[PDB]
Amino acid sequence: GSHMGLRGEYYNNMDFSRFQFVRIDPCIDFDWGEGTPDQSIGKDTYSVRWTGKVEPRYSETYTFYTVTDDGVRLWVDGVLLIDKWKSQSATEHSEQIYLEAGKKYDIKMEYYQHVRAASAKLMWSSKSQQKEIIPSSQLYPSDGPLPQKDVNGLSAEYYGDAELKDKRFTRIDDAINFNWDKDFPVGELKDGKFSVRWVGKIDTRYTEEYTFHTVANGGVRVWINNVLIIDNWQNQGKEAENSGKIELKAGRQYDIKVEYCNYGEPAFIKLLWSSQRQKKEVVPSKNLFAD
Ligand SMILES: [Ca+2]
Ligand SMILES: [Ca+2]
Repeated sequence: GSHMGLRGEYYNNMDFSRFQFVRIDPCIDFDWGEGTPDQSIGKDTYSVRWTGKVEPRYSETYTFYTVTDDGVRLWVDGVLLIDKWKSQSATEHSEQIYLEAGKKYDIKMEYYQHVRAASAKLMWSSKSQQKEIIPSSQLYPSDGPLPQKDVNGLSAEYYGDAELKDKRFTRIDDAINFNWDKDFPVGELKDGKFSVRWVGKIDTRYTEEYTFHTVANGGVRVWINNVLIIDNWQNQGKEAENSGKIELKAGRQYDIKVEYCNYGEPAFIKLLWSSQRQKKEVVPSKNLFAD
C-alpha cells in the first residue's frame, strides 16, 4: 500500500525553513550515519516533520519512544508527550498515553540534525504490543496543504516621503544592492525624498559573530533577530558606512528589517555582511527570504 505511512516534510535548515520535498515514509526508522536523507538535502542543519494519524491495535497504556540524533518533539492526540529539542547523540526518550483500539489519532514528530551523526526512529509498546518500530499498517499520512517554498529576496515597501508614511507600492527586491543614481525608485516625490522598508528572513553559512555593513546616501536602520544593530537615520554623507555585530548560528532563519531614507541626494543603499569565515560581500539573494 504505497499510501501507508506518515507524510515527511524535509527542510535544508534545522528550523523548518528551506523546504525541499515532501514524501510518504512508511515508517520512522532512519539511520543516515553522517549523511542526509536524500541527495537534495545538504550535510548538517536539516529538519523533518512527519504528520498523519496512528491507529493502535489495542485499548491500552501505550508507551511512545523516539531514538534521535539530534532533537525531537512528539505529539499524539495533540498532547506533547516528548519535548527534547536539543543537541544529542542517539538517545531514547519516551512517554505514555492511553489509546483506544482502532481509533485514528493525530501524530506529529518534529526532528532535526545539527552536525555529525543523524538518525530518527519512532517505536511503541503496551501490555499486548511488543516494543516495535511503529509499522506502516498503523500509520496514515496527512494530506491537506503542502508546505510552500518561500521566495528569495525581501518584501520591500516603498514610501513617497522620508518618514515611512505614504506607502506607494510593495514588491520583492532580490537583495539590498541599489545605486538609483538620480532616477528615484518612487515617482511623484517632493525634493527627491522617499524611504524603503525591507522585511524578511536571513540565514548564514557559519555559526559566529557576523558584521552587517551599510553603504548609503541617506539614513539607515538595520535590525537582525529583532536587535537594532545599525542606527544612522539622520545621515546625509554620500556612501556613508555603518556596521554592527551579532552572533548568529548557521542552519536557521533570523528576522531582518532594513529601513532607508533619502533626503534628496542621488539614492544608494547596499547591505553587506562579513565574518571570520565569510568574506565581505553584498548579502546574496539566496540567503534572504521574503516570508
Ligand atoms: Ca542545512
Ligand atoms: Ca547530529
